[PDB]
Amino acid sequence: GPRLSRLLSYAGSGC
Amino acid sequence: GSDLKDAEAVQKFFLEEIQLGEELLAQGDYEKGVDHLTNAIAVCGQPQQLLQVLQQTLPPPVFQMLLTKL
Repeated sequence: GPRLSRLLSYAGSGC
Repeated sequence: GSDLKDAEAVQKFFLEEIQLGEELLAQGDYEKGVDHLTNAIAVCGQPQQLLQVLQQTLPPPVFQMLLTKL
């Protein structure tokens, strides 16, 4: 952490 | 600082739960699969966009059960 895939997925979620 | 750590932990959990859940749905375990997706939704501050995405990717009766769980 941080990892790109977590950052991207979270940004993609709109959460 | 601690704000970064807070956000890191949430982002890890979020993706891990969605990926566990996705795998359980592939294995035909919809029950446990949806349980993990609802853990990801729980930590989601503003989940409406997430719910619209799930509604596009899930059979409607499953989306419907997911809603009943929250």
